Amino acid sequence: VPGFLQQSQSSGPGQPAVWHRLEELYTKKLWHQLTLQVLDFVQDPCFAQGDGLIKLYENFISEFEHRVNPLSLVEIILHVVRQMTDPNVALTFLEKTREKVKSSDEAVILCKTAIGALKLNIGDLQVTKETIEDVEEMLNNLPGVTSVHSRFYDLSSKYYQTIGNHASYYKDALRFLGCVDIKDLPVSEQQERAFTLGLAGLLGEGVFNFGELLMHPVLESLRNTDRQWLIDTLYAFNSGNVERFQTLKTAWGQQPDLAANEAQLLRKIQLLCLMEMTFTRPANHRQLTFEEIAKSAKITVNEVELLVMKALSVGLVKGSIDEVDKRVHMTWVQPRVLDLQQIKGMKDRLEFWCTDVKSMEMLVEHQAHDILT
Amino acid sequence: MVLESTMVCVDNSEYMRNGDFLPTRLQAQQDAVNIVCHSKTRSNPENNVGLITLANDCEVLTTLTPDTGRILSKLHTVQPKGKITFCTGIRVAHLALKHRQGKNHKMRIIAFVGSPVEDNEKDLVKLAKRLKKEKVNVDIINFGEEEVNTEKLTAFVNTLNGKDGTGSHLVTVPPGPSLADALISSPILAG
Repeated sequence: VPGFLQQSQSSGPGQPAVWHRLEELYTKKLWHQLTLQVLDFVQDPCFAQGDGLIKLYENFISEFEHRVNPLSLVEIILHVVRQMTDPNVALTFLEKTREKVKSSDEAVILCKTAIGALKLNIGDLQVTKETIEDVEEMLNNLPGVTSVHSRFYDLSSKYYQTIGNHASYYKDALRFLGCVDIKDLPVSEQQERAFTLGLAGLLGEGVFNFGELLMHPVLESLRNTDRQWLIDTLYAFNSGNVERFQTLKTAWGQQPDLAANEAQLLRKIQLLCLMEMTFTRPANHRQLTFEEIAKSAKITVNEVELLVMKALSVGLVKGSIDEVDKRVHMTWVQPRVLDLQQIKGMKDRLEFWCTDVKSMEMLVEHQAHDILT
Repeated sequence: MVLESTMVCVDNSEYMRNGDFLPTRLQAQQDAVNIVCHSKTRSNPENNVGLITLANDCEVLTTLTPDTGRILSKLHTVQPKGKITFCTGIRVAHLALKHRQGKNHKMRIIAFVGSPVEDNEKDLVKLAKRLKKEKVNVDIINFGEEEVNTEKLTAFVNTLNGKDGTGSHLVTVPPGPSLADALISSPILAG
């Protein structure tokens, strides 16, 4: 057994220096320094034929040691499957590591995320969602690690590749943007993430709002490096709304996949103004004239019905329409996000309710305190 | 017999999950708790010994008691996973010692540090002199892996007692294969 690592001792320059310590790691029977050094070798990019020959002894290591968490066993095997290239014989060994390792720390959450990761060659859409849904069932308690949740997003993001409910991808992005705080990956990879993230999230209309967390700090740091015209038209759906030039700009740069949702995204900006024009103004000024909708939303008189009544089912406005003068009446309101001018606009028309009422409330206290005593 | 309340602190830090102390530090520190609890039984029955988890956040599920039966049960499925925290674990035995009904028992602490900790020499000397004002004598036993030939914890032990005070003594553990009963040989002989 010790002669197995002596023939693999020197793989090149600098390799033996850390391998002289590796042989003294198991003889001293310390499995942490042996875990981290192997993980350092796993972190070290290799072909890798080194981790593929030791996986038999690493399998024997987990046998009699029985303690060290499978998390390190999954991190090494995913570099080994790159040398094996065959997801079939690997999943038989992957499930073998799942049944042989039983500890208080869940071995199903780390294995099921590894099963679906190797399942991308199946290719997808058939047995995927079954092992994908099994993750968060066991991961529901207790998600203390929170790192495996990123591996849960991977196979969940690849489940979207069937297209696949684009609106769910931005909702699935919450399982990514909410899995780990820090990026810890090249921003250039995430600047092409927001490339398709802004597009696809805007494509699928299953999500009616889509603008709630679009101001989140970690995604907007990517929106600084991302192509600026895509963000300026995202602010049209984030605030906007029209901005008729910007909603066309998304059809300028990226032609494909936007052809079917073009006339649909022209509808979303038409329902986005209905909530804002009553929100931006103090109103009321509640009932609105059709010519104003025919100005902002630039829609013909015969189509205003389908426009404002569809917003009634979406839920941004419940206001019934007055069809005698053809004026569209509003009720309630849909708030979206906030701006620096919105807080200043708030203190103007919010505290104005505080200073007006309390001023005349003192008049109620002044005169009527004598009849009470 | 010497009168005191010995509060033993198990190490739940993530570096206790290997087997350098045979067969495994989970069972090794269990055997390390076995030898201290059976020794107090041979010493004095009135000595009450609890357990405390240092890593993550400090929680005590076993009230201070002379019976080690509940202590040996919590040694199983302890789940040693978390970040080691030292500074909060000094007075963690002292607060349970301030809850002691009898005041005749001396304040004695034994903690297990198996992980490297980030600490400044000024932070350990303030806790040292604080225990001088509190008279508490804390016997620390190095476990696991740490700074080679530990300095901080040694300066923490050295500056903790003086004249004489017999005392606080630290025993550096060699990073080599051994049985947990062989580690405690020197510390249990002379504290």
